[PDB]
Amino acid sequence: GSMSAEGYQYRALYDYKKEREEDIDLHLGDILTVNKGSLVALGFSDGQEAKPEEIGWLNGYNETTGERGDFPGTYVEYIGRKKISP
Repeated sequence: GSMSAEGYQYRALYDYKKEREEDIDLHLGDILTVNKGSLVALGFSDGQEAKPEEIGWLNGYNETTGERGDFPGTYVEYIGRKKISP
């Protein structure tokens, strides 16, 4: 209805394979989505949500594969956000 994303999004940069049961399979064009106003999803309290370069592990889900797990903040690229960061 709002005609917008249901949280913050990221875009995969390179194909990564999962080596841990805690991680999931990552491919190209695969966009990840997180929460919208509960950054405590990660236990974070900065409010940055834009420079994965310093962020360690991000937890989200890949709608394309309906999968859910954790991924590093170096193989993806922050792209889009809700109005929580003017």
